[PDB]
Order: sequence, then C-alpha cells, then structure tokens
Amino acid sequence: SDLQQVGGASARIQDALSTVLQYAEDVLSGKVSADNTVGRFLMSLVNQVPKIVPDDFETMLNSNINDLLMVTYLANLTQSQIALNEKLVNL
Amino acid sequence: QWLWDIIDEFIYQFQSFSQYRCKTAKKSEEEIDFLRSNPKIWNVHSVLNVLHSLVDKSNINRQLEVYTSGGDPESVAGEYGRHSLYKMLGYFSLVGLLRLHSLLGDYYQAIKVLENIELNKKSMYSRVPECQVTTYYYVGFAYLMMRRYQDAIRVFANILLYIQRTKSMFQRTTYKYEMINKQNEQMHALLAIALTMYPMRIDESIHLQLREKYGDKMLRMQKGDPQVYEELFSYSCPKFLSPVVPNYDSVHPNYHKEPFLQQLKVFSDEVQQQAQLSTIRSFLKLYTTMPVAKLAGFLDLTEQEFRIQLLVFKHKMKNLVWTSGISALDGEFQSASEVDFYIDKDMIHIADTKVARRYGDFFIRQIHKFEE
Amino acid sequence: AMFEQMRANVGKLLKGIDRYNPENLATLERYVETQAKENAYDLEANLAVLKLYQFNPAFFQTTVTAQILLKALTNLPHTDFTLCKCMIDQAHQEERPIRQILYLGDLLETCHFQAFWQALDENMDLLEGITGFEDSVRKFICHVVGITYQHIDRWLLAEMLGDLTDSQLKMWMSKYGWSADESGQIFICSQEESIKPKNIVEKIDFDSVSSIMAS
Amino acid sequence: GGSGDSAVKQVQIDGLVVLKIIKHYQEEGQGTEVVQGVLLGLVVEDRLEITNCFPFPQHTEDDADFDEVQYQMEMMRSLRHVNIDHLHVGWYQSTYYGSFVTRALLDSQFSYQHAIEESVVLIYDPIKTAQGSLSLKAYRLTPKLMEVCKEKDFSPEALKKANITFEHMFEEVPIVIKNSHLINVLMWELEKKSAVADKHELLSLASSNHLGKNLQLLMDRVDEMSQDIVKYNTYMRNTSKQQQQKHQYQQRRQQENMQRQSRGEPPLPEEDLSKLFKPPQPPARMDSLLIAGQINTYCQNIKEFTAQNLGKLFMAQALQEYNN
Repeated sequence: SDLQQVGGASARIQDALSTVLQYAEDVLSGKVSADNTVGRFLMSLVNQVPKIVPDDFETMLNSNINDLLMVTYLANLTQSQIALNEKLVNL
Repeated sequence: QWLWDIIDEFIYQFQSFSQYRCKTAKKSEEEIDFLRSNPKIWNVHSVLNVLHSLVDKSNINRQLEVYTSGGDPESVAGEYGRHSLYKMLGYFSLVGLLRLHSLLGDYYQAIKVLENIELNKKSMYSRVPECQVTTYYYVGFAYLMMRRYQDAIRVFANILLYIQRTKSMFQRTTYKYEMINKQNEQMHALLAIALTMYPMRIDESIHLQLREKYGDKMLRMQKGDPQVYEELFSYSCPKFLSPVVPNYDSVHPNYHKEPFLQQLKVFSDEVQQQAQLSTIRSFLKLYTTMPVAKLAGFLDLTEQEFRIQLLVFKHKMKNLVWTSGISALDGEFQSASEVDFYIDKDMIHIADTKVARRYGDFFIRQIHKFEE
Repeated sequence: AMFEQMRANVGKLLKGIDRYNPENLATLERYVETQAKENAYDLEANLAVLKLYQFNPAFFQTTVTAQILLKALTNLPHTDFTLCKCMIDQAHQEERPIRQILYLGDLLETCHFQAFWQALDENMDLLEGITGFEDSVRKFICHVVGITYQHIDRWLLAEMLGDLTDSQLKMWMSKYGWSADESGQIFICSQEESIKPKNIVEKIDFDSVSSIMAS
Repeated sequence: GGSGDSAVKQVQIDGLVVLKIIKHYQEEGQGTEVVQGVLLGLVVEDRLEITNCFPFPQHTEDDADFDEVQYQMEMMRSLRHVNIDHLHVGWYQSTYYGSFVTRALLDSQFSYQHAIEESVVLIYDPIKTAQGSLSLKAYRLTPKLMEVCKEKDFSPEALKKANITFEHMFEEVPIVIKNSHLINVLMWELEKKSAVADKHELLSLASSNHLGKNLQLLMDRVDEMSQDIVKYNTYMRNTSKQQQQKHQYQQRRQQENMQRQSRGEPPLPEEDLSKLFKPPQPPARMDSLLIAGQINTYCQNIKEFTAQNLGKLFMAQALQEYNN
C-alpha cells in the first residue's frame, strides 16, 4: 500500500520536473540540462513503462488478471482450510 | 374427527390475536415498552409472529377447501386478519415487516399482484437476512409473474445459495424448511429452461449433479419432448397458492374438488406457453446473416411445410427475445447471437471464503471464551 | 377526461379493505369503461373485478369479461393477460365473447396478427366501443419488429399488420421515425443493432475485489 | 496504546538497528535459517526501543550449529562499554522464508517469553518475500499459551490446553512509527545523496529496475507453494484421518467388542470389560502438531495474501500503464 504511495510520489517528481523543463523552452532557452539528459530518461521511463500501445499484451495481462485472482483465491481458501480442517480439533 | 375442532381452535385464536395485535399497535406505546421491559427475551414473540402467520395461511385455505363459493374464511382473514394489521404504526422491530410478510403470504397465494410497489414501499426498516430470504422467496415469484425471467432469476439463485448466513434455530422458519428449499429448486429449474443459453446463473445455486439433472431435464423439454413440461408443473401445480399442504383427501365430497381444479386450470395457462417459448427458441445460433437458401435450409428442421414456413417463423421471430431481419433484393437473413463467458464468477465468492473462515471462527471462539 | 374523475375511486379501492368481498364489482367496471373511452390503464382496476370472480365464480360477467380482456390486450407489451388467465378458470373460459378474446390473447401475446386480422370478425361488439384497440395492438405489432428485427419488407409488414397493401403500410411506416430503403423496403433501425451483446467487457474487476483484499 | 498482556510493550526499531541486521541480511547463511541475533532493546514509553543488536554467528558453512555464549557474553560486555546493557526484549531472524513461524524456534520463542514476558520476536523480510506485504513481523507467541506452560504437549496437555484453546497467532506489534532522533545523521545522509553526489540514490531505484522485469516472481514462489500445500495440508488431514481412524472408527469397534459381552458377568469379573477400552494413541485432538499447523497454514495464507496483492498491483499497473 505504502510502496505504491512512494511510486506515486516518484510520478509527482516526473510531472513537476517534465512540465517546467518543457515550459522553460516555451519561454526562451529551457531543456538545456534537460535536452538529451531527461529527454533520454523520458525515453528511459517509456523504455519499460508503459509498453508502446500493444493491446495483444493487454490481453496477456487480462489473463494475468485471471491467474492472480486464482493465486489470490487459492490464497484465502487455504485461509479457510486452516480452521476448516486443522480445527475440528476444536469441538 | 381430529381435524375440525382443531380448525376452529386455530382460526378463532388467530382472529382474536389479530384483534388485540391490530388495536394495541396503532396509537399507544404501553404494551410496546412493557414487552421491552418484562421479557428481554426478544424471541418468543418473533416466534408467535411467524408461526401463526404460516398456520393462518394454511388453515384459512383448509376452510376455503370446503367454503369455495360465498366463503367467509379468506375474506375475514385477507381483509381484517391481514390488511388491518398491515395499516399499522410501523413498530421498531421485525413486527411491521412481518405483518406485510404475513399478508404477502396470501397476496402471492391469491394472484392479484401489482402493488409489489407498496409491498417494498411501506417497510423503510432493516429487512433482516432471515426476513429478506423470505422477501427473495416472496418477490421472485412476482417477477416470474410479470413475464421477465432474465431478471427474475436474479432473485432465486441467491436464496438457494442461502449465502446470507441463515440460522434460527428457535423454531422460526418453521416446520417446513426442506420443502421451501424444494420449492426454491422448482423456481431455479423454472428460470433455467427458457433462459439457457442466457445464464450464466445456474452456476451458484444448482451445482454440477442436479445442474446436469435439470440440464438433461430442461433440454428434453426444450427439444420438444414435453415429459419435463409435464413433470416440472405436475410437481409445481399447488406450489404457487398451496395452503401449506391440504388437510385430508377422501372419496365423496365435491367442495374439496373445486380449489385443486382452481389451482390446475388458471396456472396451467402460464406453463403451456412457458414450454412453447422454450421449444420455439431451443435450437442453437449456428450462422449469423444467412442467405435465403440457408434461411430455408435451417427452417428444414426449425419450421417447414411449406408455406407457411416463413410467416410462422415470423410468429417465432417476434417475441422481444428473437433479433432477426430480412433484406429483400440483397436477400440477407440477419440474426443475433447473445453469448456469455464463465470465469468471471470469482469476485465476491473470494470474499465469501474470507467470511467462511470468520464463520468457522465464530462458533468455536465463543466456545473458547465460555470455556476460559 | 373521465379517468381524471375516477382515479380517486380507483386509488382508494387500490389501497382499501373491499377487494376480496362480493361488494365492489360496480365502480371499477365503470373506471375500466372510462379506460376503454380514453386509453389509460391500471391492472388493479380489473384485478379487483377478476379478484372477487376468483373468490366465488357466481357474479362473473361476459361483455365486462371482454372489457377486462381487451383493456389487458390493448396494453401490450405489458403483462396483463397473465393475471387475466391466472383468475379466469375453465368454469369461466367456456362462454362468449370470453373464449373468442381468450384466443385473441393467445395470438397477440406471441405475435400472430395476420392470422388474427385474417380469421378476425372485421367488427366486434367491442372494437370501436373501446377506441384505440386497433392502433394500440398495431403499435405493439410494429414495436416487437422495431426492437428485435433488423430489416422489415414492405409487403410482409402489410401482410403481418393485416389485409392491406400500401396506404396504412406507409402510415404505420412513416409515423415511427422510419426511413424508406432503396426500391423497396423500410429501414426501422441499425443492422448492427442485431447482435446486442452487453457483457463481454469483463476483466477490469481488480477494483471491486481489491476493495476487500487491502486487508 | 502499545501494551499486550500485562508485562509487554510494542517494539520500536529505529533504522540504525535495521542496518546491522541487513549487514548479515541473508548471507553468511543464504539457504540457512541464521537466528540473526537477540533484540537488545529497552523499556521506554509504550515501546521497546531497540538501539544496538549483535548478529549471532551459527557455524555457517552449509548449516547452523550454536556458537559460543562467550560471544554473547562479550557482545553484551561490548555494548555495555559504550551503549545499553544486554536488555534482550526479543530475538530476530529473516531468514529464507516469507512469513513463517518455525515451531522449534517458536519453542525457543516460548521459553524466551516465559522467561521475559516483555518480548516480541522479529521476522525481517528483505525482497525474497517478493515485496510483498508485512516485511517486519515482530510476532510474539500467545500469552494464554505462556499461561499453560510448558509447553504445547502432544497427547496430554493438548485437549486440556485446546479446551482453554489459547490463540495460535497473537500481537504482531507495530514496530518503527516515530522520529526517535537516533535517526539524526542518516537524515543528513539523505540531503547529500539527494544532492550532487546523487549516483547512489538512483542505484537504489535500480534495485527497482532489475527486480520485476526478469525475476519467476509469481511462478517459482507458487511452485515452492505448489510443494508446501501438497505435503503439509495432506499430512494435517492424514493426522485428521488417523485421529478418527482412532476417535470413532476404533471406539465404534471398541464399544462393539464391549457391548457384545453384556457389559460384564455378575458373580465374577468383568475380565474383558477391564481389558476392553484400551485408549488409542491419539485419544483426543493431537493439538501440538495442529496449533503450529494452524499457525503455518495461516502463514501459508499470508504468503498467499502476499501472492494476492503483489500480483493485483502489476495487473493494475501494466493494464493501467500499457493502455496508452
């Protein structure tokens, strides 16, 4: 829950950084230390998140959405299988 | 003997309890706060509440069996013993909710149902799971009545699931529970036949053994072998306005013979066209926009001879559940295909395995605390 | 302008204490008489009449049974003929004009209008007497096609509607926001309006389950 | 606020303790359950503020043999010279498993808590739990078990203690919540690897870019789970099949032998009546294997609730992010 809060905090650093280094060169002569430094690292953001726009890979994931549900379902059922089996000791 | 003085005893103390329960439930709060104070046991007069409502619905129908024509029993029950207890100061319990349940027992029995608005209007109170399982039992009927099966199935899968933690366990259901479950089998079997392929809802309530049973059952009804149309309604004929069950079958009397002919002749009308619409749709959605060759080539099984093949198929194509079409000089027979997946049934079942552990915790954990 | 007079009488019976007894077959017979005049419906009105007819089959009428039937049939595609035959017993179903308009219900509630208006008596004791029967049934006629049908032919609408060629074909045609299609059928609505799939947008339901799976 | 049962407080592990732990993280014992030390804290407001803890060196080549107490007796001498006395208010490991309560170490945790009731036993989790929910698990053992002491015994003191039915998991305390000001200088290390020597802060955000992409992260964990739930679950049920092979299936035939003989002779014994009802090996319960069976299956399900959410949040992210 909280490493997704700091993952969002990282994404705040991106937008606040990327907007000003844009609008600096909208004014006159920004994107100096941000031409092909962050320009290369905007490319490095999108190198590995997200993937280009491949809906075939979105289906791969949507089947991922099926198998975690399963991993997660198996998970909370074996939670039930604790007291269910292990505690008819408790009568 | 061993029938009639019992009929009197029950019905006399029913209308006598209707008297002092109608009168001391309208204005004052003296009996209220004294039944709060003296018996803190909030049980025996939720028992009286439901038990007498069930044996009232039964025994007034047992008197109706004899008094078919100009018969006082259902009038004196249904008007003063039900609807005077209905129009009441909505008490701070499952009393006012059980008064509108106690009359809806008769209001489903006698089939003048379309203030279903008012049945769910008057109670602004917490429909208890014990009581809302009875509400599903009650309203689900009113929506199989309204010629809307696709959303009346939404009412019965949840009660034959009995997923809402049902236990009482103070003689309260009562004395006819597995017959209620058996009627819930009739209703889910009813809403499966003319709907499959559409649900995608004979997963949850009815499971693989008696699912494939009601599968083989309803599909042989769908094929046009009416052995299941026969069997389903042959074992569902009283189940819509039964007493709880009639008293005693003998040989001679004609009075007893009328109400069972009554329950035959009026609801056999409902089921005739249920099995008709089932057999009309039965066959699979093979091809999409057929050419008129393939239209007639599929009407070779569906409906031919010969003339009036195409125009009796029009009689089979105008139903609100048959999306077809015929373009003339293109010669294109368009038809729909409404499908469903299966794997999307693991969203609140996963929460239910969480609460099933918490339930497995409950009974043993109070045992632990009482023992400690 | 007569159902504005009587709806008060209807509503005070509707939520009243005189629906079961052989008391009130007088006023709601005459509200549905008014429903027959000016094309308003309320199931409860005739329901209270057929109710005390279920109670004791002794008062049961014949032409007022036709008033129950027609005003239940004219208001299609609403489900009124269900609670007609749910109280009309075989004791009641074997007279006229009862068993006529009972079969008229067997035709209309499953769409058999050509065979209806073919074997139909061109005028009944009830036809213009309950004005709007012809149009309201022939509204339902075109509705089931307009809803679950893609392409209707000019001749097959006219044949289905009943015993007509071109005039009232184009009258029932053009009044429904319908467009004429090239020489020659009617365009009622889209041809991709056929399939009608609502639920294969599954598998974005992380949100609703996760809502619990935070703990 | 942070009290358990009468004697104990929560723990407060400031980050300077955490770093002497993760020096002997999961190395000098990688596939070896190193008991990575004893939590030398102290008793302050609501919290067992740990200050310095020493990693205990089990003879780690491929195994863990208990080394000198002279180490512990000089590490306590050592910490006393500059730091707090040996106020051991728990013991800590990691060590090569995601959320597991080891039974033999739970007995080492039990007698530890019977000695000092003011104790929570830490289970550290580095990225091996797959990151993952609950990394610091200061799991203490039930005080209702510390009541019925010793210990959890097999056939006797199982039905007795499981009618008392002491809890199986209890009080995984909240650890490191507040600016304790031990902190100070590792804050003043943030503002420099925030600042112009910032090459090291990104490389911590690199341990982010070669975690996911490549690591079986679900599969190999689910395979190790695919091994754990086939052996442990069937065995508990083999227990819960053998126990009523004896509870009823025997006492079905034990009373069948007894009832057949007319329940004794009047003038004599009652020889075989005294002989029959010879108690079976599990007569009751088997609540010793089972309690930790409760714990470890409930622990299967924390890994499972880990494999739950860790998953979801990729299926969210890559359905989220992808989609543009």
